[PDB]
Amino acid sequence: MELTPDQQTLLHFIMDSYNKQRMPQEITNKILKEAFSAEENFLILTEMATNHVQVLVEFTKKLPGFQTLDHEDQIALLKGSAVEAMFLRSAEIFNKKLPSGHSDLLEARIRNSGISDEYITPMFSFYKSIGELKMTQEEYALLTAIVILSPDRQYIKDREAVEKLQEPLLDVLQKLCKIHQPENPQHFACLLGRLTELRTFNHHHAEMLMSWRKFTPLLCEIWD
Amino acid sequence: KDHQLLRYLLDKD
Repeated sequence: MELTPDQQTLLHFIMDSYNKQRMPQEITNKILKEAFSAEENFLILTEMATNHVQVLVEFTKKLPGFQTLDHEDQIALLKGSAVEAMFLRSAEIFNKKLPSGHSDLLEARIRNSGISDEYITPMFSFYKSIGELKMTQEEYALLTAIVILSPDRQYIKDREAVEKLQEPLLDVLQKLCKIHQPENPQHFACLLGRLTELRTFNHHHAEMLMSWRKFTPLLCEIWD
Repeated sequence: KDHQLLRYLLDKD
């Protein structure tokens, strides 16, 4: 069981754009240095969300075939997927990229950033659920690309063109599950379970912003 | 509909 030279190429382009991404040291230092107040904790989270939006657009621009889509469809996909793509990356930073103590301070800041437990509880629940899968870098990269190249987002004028880009990634992901987890046939199904769980965050996120009066005009323009 | 920031980020170099 192996990827074909074509699937190897498609995967390599995805892994390359994905491995470029890095959270700046200036943000990481703030988690460690700033005062532990709702004001400062919320500001760090705001700086994290803004940086993820920049990282997201750079990753997306390099997905094979993305530049070949109608221009307004590129915007519609980016707008449709930004919230889901954020939570997925944040799960990776929280469970893999951040030192144990740093993620502990980050969590501390998250739980003391004036945000309701209504939103905090499913967030950490999802982080624990994702961490349980012991996801490889290829699975994070593919899963992120599949979330972005989702053909059922609103205001997309040509869905078949997006379907043509998404199907080979799910095919690559399923083959990687067969190759690396042959004893675990439901591994692929587990990964799909995260796509549905990520979608719930679109609603959680939308209602959360309505309980703001915490108002960040830049992020609200992206989100709604 | 305007989404100015996403437009700049996408259409940049």
